[PDB]
Amino acid sequence: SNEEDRYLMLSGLQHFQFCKRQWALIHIEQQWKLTVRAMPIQSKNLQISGICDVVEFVQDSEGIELSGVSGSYKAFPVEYKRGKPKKGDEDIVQLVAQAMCLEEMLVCRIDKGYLFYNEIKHRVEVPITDALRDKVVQMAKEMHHYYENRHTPKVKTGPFCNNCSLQSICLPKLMNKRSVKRYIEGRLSE
Amino acid sequence: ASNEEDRYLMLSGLQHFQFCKRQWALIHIEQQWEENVRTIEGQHLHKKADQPFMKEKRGSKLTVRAMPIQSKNLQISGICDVVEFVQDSEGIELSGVSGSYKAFPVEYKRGKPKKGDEDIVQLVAQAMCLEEMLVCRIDKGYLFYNEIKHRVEVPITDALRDKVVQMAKEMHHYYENRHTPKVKTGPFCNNCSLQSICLPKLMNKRSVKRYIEGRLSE
Amino acid sequence: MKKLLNTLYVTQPDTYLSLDGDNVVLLKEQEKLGRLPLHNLEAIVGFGYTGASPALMGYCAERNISITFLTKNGRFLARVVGESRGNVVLRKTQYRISENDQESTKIARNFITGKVYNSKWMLERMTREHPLRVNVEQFKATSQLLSVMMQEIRNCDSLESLRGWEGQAAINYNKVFDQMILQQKEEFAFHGRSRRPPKDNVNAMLSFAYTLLANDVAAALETVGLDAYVGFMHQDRPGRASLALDLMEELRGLYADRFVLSLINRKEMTADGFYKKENGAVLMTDEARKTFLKAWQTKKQEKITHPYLGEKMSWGLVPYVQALLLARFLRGDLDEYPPFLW
Amino acid sequence: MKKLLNTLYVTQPDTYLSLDGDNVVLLKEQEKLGRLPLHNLEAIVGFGYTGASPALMGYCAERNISITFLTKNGRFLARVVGESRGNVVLRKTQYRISENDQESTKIARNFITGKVYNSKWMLERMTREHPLRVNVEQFKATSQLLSVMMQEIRNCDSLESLRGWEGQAAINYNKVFDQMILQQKEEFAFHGRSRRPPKDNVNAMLSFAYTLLANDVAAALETVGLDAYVGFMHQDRPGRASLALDLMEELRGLYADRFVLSLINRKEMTADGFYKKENGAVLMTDEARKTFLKAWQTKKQEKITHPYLGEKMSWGLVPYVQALLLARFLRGDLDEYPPFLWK
Amino acid sequence: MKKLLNTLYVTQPDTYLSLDGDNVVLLKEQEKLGRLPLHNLEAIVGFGYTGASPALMGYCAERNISITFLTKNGRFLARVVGESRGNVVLRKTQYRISENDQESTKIARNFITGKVYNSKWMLERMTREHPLRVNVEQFKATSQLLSVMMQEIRNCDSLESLRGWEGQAAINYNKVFDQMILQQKEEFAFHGRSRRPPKDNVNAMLSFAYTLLANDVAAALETVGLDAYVGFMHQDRPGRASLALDLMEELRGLYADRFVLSLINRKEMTADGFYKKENGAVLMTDEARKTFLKAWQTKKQEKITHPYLGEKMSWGLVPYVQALLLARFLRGDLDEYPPFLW
Amino acid sequence: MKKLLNTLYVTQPDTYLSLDGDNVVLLKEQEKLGRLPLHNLEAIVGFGYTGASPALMGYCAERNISITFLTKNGRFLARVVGESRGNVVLRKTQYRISENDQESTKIARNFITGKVYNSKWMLERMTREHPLRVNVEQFKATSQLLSVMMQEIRNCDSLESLRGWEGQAAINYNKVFDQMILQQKEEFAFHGRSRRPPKDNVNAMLSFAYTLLANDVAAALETVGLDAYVGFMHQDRPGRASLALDLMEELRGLYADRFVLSLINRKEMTADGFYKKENGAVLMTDEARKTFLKAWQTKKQEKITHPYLGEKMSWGLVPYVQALLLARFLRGDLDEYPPFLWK
Amino acid sequence: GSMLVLITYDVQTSSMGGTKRLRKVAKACQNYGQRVQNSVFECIVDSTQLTSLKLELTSLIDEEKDSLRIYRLGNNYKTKVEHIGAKPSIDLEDPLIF
Amino acid sequence: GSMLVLITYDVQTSSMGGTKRLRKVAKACQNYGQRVQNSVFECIVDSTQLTSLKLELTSLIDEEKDSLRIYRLGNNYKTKVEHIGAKPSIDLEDPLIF
DNA sequence: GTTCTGGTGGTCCTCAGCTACGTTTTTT
DNA sequence: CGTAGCTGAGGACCACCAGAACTTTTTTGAAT
Ligand code: SF4
Ligand SMILES: [Mn+2]
Repeated sequence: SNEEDRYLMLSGLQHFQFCKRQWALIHIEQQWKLTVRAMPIQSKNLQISGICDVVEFVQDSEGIELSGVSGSYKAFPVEYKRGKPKKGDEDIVQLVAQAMCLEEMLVCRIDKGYLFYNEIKHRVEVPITDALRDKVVQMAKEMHHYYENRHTPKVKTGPFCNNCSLQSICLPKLMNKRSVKRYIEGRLSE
Repeated sequence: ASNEEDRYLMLSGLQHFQFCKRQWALIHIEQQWEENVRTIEGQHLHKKADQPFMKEKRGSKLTVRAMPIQSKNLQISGICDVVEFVQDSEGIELSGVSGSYKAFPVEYKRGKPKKGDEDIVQLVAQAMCLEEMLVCRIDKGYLFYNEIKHRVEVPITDALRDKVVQMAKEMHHYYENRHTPKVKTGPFCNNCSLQSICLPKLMNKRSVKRYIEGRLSE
Repeated sequence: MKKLLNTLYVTQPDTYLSLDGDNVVLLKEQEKLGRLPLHNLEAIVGFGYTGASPALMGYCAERNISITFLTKNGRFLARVVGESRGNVVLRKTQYRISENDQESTKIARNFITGKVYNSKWMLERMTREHPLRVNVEQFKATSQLLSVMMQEIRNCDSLESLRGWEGQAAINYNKVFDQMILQQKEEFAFHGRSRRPPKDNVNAMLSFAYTLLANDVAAALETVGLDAYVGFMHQDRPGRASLALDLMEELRGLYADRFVLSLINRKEMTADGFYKKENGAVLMTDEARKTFLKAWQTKKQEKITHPYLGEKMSWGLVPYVQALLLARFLRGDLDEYPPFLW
Repeated sequence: MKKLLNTLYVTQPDTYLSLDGDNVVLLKEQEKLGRLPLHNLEAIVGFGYTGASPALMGYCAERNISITFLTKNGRFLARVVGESRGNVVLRKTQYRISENDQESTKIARNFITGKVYNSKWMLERMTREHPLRVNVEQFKATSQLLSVMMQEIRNCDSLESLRGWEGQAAINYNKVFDQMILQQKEEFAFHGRSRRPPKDNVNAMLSFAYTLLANDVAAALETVGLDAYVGFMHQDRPGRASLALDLMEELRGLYADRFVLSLINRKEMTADGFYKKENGAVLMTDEARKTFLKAWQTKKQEKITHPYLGEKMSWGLVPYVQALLLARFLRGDLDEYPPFLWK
Repeated sequence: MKKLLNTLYVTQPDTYLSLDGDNVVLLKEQEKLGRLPLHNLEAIVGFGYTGASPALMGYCAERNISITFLTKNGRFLARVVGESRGNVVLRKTQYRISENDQESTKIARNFITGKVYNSKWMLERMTREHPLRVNVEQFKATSQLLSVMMQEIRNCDSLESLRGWEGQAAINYNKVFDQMILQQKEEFAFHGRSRRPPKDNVNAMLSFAYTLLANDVAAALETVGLDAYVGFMHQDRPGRASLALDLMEELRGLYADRFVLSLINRKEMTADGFYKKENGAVLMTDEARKTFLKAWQTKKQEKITHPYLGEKMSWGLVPYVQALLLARFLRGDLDEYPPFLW
Repeated sequence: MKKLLNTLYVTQPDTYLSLDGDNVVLLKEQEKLGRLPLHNLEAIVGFGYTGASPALMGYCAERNISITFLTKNGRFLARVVGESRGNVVLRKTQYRISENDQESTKIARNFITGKVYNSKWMLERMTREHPLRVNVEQFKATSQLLSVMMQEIRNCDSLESLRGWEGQAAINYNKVFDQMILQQKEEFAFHGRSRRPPKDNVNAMLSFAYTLLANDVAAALETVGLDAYVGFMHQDRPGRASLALDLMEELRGLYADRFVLSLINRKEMTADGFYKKENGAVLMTDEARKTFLKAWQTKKQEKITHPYLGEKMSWGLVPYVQALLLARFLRGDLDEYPPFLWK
Repeated sequence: GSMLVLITYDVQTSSMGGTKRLRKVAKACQNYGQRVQNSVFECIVDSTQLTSLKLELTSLIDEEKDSLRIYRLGNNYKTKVEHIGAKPSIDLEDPLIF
Repeated sequence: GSMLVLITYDVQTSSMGGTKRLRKVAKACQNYGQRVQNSVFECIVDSTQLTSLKLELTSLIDEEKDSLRIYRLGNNYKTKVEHIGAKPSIDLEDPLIF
């Protein structure tokens, strides 16, 4: 009756949008209105836990009732993620993940999302659709498949690899090598 | 030329003439002077050694520094760095003390020994000046170089004296002509202190005609 | 080959200058605005009632630091001159050449060659990179007119007639210079010359630019060791810095006029910058003065390559090096003095 | 303070200069000392660490008056002037005449006649003062010889010949130079000329004195725009003030030799201040040099009359105005340069 | 990619170490001897009687700063080992690899291959530079034999056999090693690679080099998160932290022996610095030990390249990377551990 | 101090361990406090911000005596050791047993037997001292249920069956624990059990005490040489010390829950120093945490007698001793691991 | 790149938080480096350690009352550093045989 | 040219002529560069001026009692200096209008 | 208006010294 | 023993205050 073991952190959802091997490097090898903050949020169908950064509960007639207070409120998510707006949707995944976790907590649907840009100090608005949630479900089940097998994957190095702090552990150059067989025959010849 | 003593040239111009013919022209015609690292350090050495009005004797010998000495054969005047007087009954008695002493001129510089004559020339000329004051003959000369902190001996020969006489006459002629010559550039002028003046880069190149005519035509 | 030291411009009135050790200190009734090391300065331009103790004047004179006084709008109120050096042969040769008309006529040939070439080059560059917004055909026609006149002026042997051709060439060039109103409204239109009164716009800036260029040309000519009061051009009117104007002639075509035109097209200034009293000609403000000085100093740090010397140097080092090329020619090194053909 | 030939002088240090209305005003730490006009002046010469008033400079420069700031001892510090600079035609005419023989020889003969004029009445005056211990007949004979050479050089026009009578007159004055000594003859003796490495005591004195004079007279020409490095009788050579030496000749006797005589006769200095050199040369001592300079400063403050004008002046101002006269000779109505004919 | 850091050899006896902030302070009866920052100090080595406060041991151990105590003449005592920083999967895989002969013999194959390759090429190079002082032919023959060993070393699958082959690798080299020396053959009385733990001269230096290399390699392996001194391939017989010796078998032949040989050839120390005890043991004088340590560190600082890609690294990083590669072998990155081969 | 098993557990802080002959001397600031032989000692464990004599550590490092240094609170710092002694065999055996399942099941059933024995005896005691206002026959029925739990666990043989039968007793423990609260029952209750964001204050106190005891047991497991992140009952997980949680499930009775109950009773804490923020989590205040830690230290300083060895000691040493026996099980010196058992 | 940097502070002791800020900045900079002169510390750090030191040290000092300057020389610092007096320093590339 | 050079000095005023030495050193060093903190100066010089200053100082101070350090930051000094507090220094290469 | 010299005083700066303590639910 | 909190006791260090003063040859001096 230990349901705690099968639950992971939400932040690990980010690293499958960038340098897939980094997730195995950190989580596997273990090497390094109301404006509520720090919400522990868990979801069972997708089986993931985490902490939502900011939730804004806004009063409206057509909202959803909250526990302990009568009425109806929306629970818009706000996350502080610095950087420039980027095409590889590395930050929208965690937004949609926590949004759908909160929605699974209440069994309903919303189509609004807030995000913070610290370096530009920008408000950005994002709706969500089925094309994102299906990809999230597939990515989450594939993550479970990887985690339960204790398997470290291999990915293309890319130009970004001069930025991952694990470049002394990730060892990017061991992707396209001649293998030890070429070393063996070279030492045989010489 | 009030009494023919006004037509006296500097000893210091000899070395400049020997190295860069225009450098001596620059220093002693247009009265220019610019300093770099080496010349500043050398000047500091000279002023540190420029401490008159004291004498040290070790029982037999004595030293004298900053001597105003002139020679009429070349009509050249200047100041010597050091001369050492040694106790021996061979020279002529000198004023200021008793007994017979012999003279040996030594000057201080900061640098490696030079492949050319250059520095030694000065002492050569220096020797001549002394032989015109004490009425004697000198065939031995002394040097100290500070960069290696080392003592170098030089003899005195008549070929050197003749060469000094020749260059003295030539530089008298240049002074009377008020003429600045041209000399080969080479890698000489990278510590040539007056480099931003005697503009050696412009000598070896083409003249003014063709450049302006070409740029005017096209 | 030098460093192009920085320059100091004092604008606050009733400022007093003192010397302590080797540092220049600005005071205002025992309240000090600051102190600077003098081993980084070349010129000090005082504005208004700027009193300088004699010791500062002497110290800056013996180390070739030029001090100039202007009251409010860059006039010729005064300069500062020091004592003599051992450059007797240079001054002697300069006077001897000035006495003879012929060598002066070749020098004038070279100066007017610089005139014509730099003018034609600047106007053809203006015409080339610009569409029908500019009068391309008339500019090119004036270019061929100048190109025709340049051969004739290259072989002149008299001063009065050469003055005639340079005057007519200046009129011809002004006839096309009267058009530069591209990116500015009509209130900044050139409407003739006004020597004493800055009656209109632009010309008020022109006077300040001319003063600021002349006070640097004079400083450079004092730097070289030459005496700049017997001109090789113009009639030798006694009591004027003749060679200052003589040398700044060829610089006038690019050093200040082009900067002002670039400022006007870039609209770095606005019509409200200049104010007028009852007559007052046209007056500039403290903000206008600060902006002009900042832009001037910023441009002076630009880096170019000299055509004849073929070396990379700061643009603000045109007037010294150029003047330096004269001194060697006074020793017979070259056959004639080279112009500026940028 | 004192105005002479359209020029203003200031001699007392620590005295500010300002402008009131159209007049110059002398001040001394908020004490008013004098007020003078400005309408007809030409230039202002100052010797104080004053600074003046900037409005004064602006107005004077706008009216074509050049101000010249010096030090309290007589160096050159700065020349604040508008576009006129003071001298353009003056300097160009000086240089044009510097290459011509007749006018240069005229100026030369003026130099010779004035200086030997002064020298021979100096000999006569010292003979009159001291008949007891002086063989006055020899000095009288030299005086008649000097008068003869006066009359003979009054109509000469060749440079080298003038150099010749310079040589003979200098030799005669040397041969009479020995005898004006009257005290401490034991070691203070004169036996010829040694400009380079000085020899035999008193010689050194003269040389040093001469040097000072040059600087002083140099400043004089600097005040008037005359070049101090291009001489008329002397030839131009780099590193030497030819024209300063040319003008220094008259002032050599009274202002240098009489000065050293007044120093020696009063026992101001002795052999203790002179150091010896191994080759026989004589050198100077720091305390001796400072005392010599203090006595020189004391003598510079003496007040005498000017023979040519009569206005009272101090010694320190004499070389300047005379050079001014030479400037006025180059551009002016003066028939001939007036020498310092002083008795 | 990592940066090499210093060490710290405390030679004065009767000392004490202490922590203060992030600094180590060297104390000796309440008068300080120095203070050093702890972010550029990758090891601490004690000599004689040294102490440490438990706070210092904890901080160093949990921040990968190895302590080590030695007595008088480099006798090992009481290394300091801290906590287990995790990485359970790598440790489990390593422990599973042990007790199986197949993979153990594979890794032994690679290890012995590296050792023999290094010895052969070092000998070949030596006879290549200067042949006049040595007998070339014998060396050549030995190389041939060593080459054959390669095949056998690759063509085996039992740990017992390779161990036996080890003996042959000892008997072919030891006799040769005598003529490695070129100078001081009389001063440095040398009896082959024969060793005596009581020491017999020209063995004190070799023992010192072995001790220092062992400490460095043990720290490097414990940094990566595994253990290979009592591990899979070497013998289990206790009291011998010698799989670390087995990981440095490819190094002790090159890194330590070549260093000692260069030290002998270059006359860097002489027999004056050595002495012998009454019982027959030999000791090194203090100045000799200081000079030896200076030579060791200065050698460590020098930069070389690697056979894999050519990336630059110093000497001291050669052990550490050799540890890291091993872990990367156990994560499925490489087919088998690629050894160190010059 | 010296336990019968050959280890030293010096616990008095500010104590210097020095060597005299072949013996250990404990000095309390310059006074000879204690003396003990070293003939058969196996390990020395020292508490407190203290030191050790360099000679002593050098001497002990030779004869296979590892010296472990822990601070006076219970955090584990260092282990001075020569070549590692008695650790590699323990670690390899631990990993081998972890890979296996039957021995792990035996160990897990032993742990569960200890837990249920502790719970049953605590319930019997509680119904003994205060049979006044409590459901008593229900407690006897729970005791017989715990006895059938005894029987099933001691003849249990499957991992899943062991986990399920462990979970079955947990709920009965939960209701009886809610029944335990006697004093201040009105405001503190155990209506439910909350792990994630513990609702109700008792759950938060339980989590806090569990965290403290888990950290202490982890230090206990590390100080003897066994890895804590590989377990026998729980499965593998990174960042989780499974064997520590096994010892938690054994010892979460007498030493953990009684502390919280005694804190609730005796009026040693009020609800004012407790918070409630929007979900049921109780954010402890600073003063309450200070008092909690002080009470924890005071209880750690209590004196008892070990049921198995029979030797007097403190509570703080109880974890370490337990872990040591586990090591003695894996090394082969013992047949079983009784935490609290008759056998 | 593990380069040399130099840090100089100057904290006012007159204000309310003078002594405490002085003591805390001195002790919070002595950790990362060494004292070569009073108020002049020099250290050898990479980019990350220096960034952490800057962020940690910009909070102890108080702006509008104190001054703090950081000068970075470079990895080739052996040629751009000179000591002429009589307070010798200890380098951190010495083998350090104490 | 015109490299930036930073000079620091710590003289001993407990000596016989400490006060005199400190005053002389301060005045001598002030002639070439600015002051940013007590006992530190920043200046913009070339090799010639640096040599002159170095000889002046080493002739001015005594050894065995005082310390003096010199640093040269090269030609790119603009992008290597960072400032936090409230003691600004006037740069000598900006247009410099008062 | 500058240079140098004593002399004073109030602000930075580090070391020596004495008192009083030492534990926290587990996020990148 | 290590981490903070406060003292206290000398050194470094710069801005002022008051006072006395304020002048000197002509010659050497680098070059990877
Ligand atoms: S830098 Fe490259 S190798 Fe390293 S974690 Fe990122 S993607 Fe993987
Ligand atoms: Mn010499």
